[PDB]
Amino acid sequence: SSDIAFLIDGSGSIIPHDFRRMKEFVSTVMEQLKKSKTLFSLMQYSEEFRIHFTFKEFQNNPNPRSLVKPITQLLGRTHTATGIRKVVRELFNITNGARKNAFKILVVITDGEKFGDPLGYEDVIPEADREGVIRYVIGVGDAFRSEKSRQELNTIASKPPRDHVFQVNNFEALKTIQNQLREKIFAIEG
Repeated sequence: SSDIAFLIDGSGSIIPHDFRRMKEFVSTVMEQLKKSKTLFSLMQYSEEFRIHFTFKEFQNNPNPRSLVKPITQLLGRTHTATGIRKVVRELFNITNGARKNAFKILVVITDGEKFGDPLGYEDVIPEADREGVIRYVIGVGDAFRSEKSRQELNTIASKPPRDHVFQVNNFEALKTIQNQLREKIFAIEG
């Protein structure tokens, strides 16, 4: 059994066109990953945080496209480290339908460097690792073309980064790593 949380950047750095494409990617990946005993959860982050659905909300309505299609973009800045904290503490929580024995998997989609966040990765990654949350990160756009900028993606992802970090040029190219992400997650869960 698998509890797979998505944490998606809803900052004003993402244009409406690209937000639709992110929503389509999450819809399709969740569809392709559906297995008996798989639950999904989705949080959107900027400088605010929105649980679109818990694992418990998913269990009672196990239809990803239905849950993702209606969401509105938050806009604002990019508090990625708080996003991860709230996923670990609020989405991977038995009160919200998370399961004791389950594979804990987090997919982070980010369009920008952390900015405005009262927390560093040092404040949140250690807790994530104690709770067994396996983290994949997708950095979209020019913000992660530098080798300096790509270190943030290595800080977020589970070790080794080689197996856990994806870089896509823009939201159009998001669909081009769909199958890779799925295969990495199937490699863990069967």
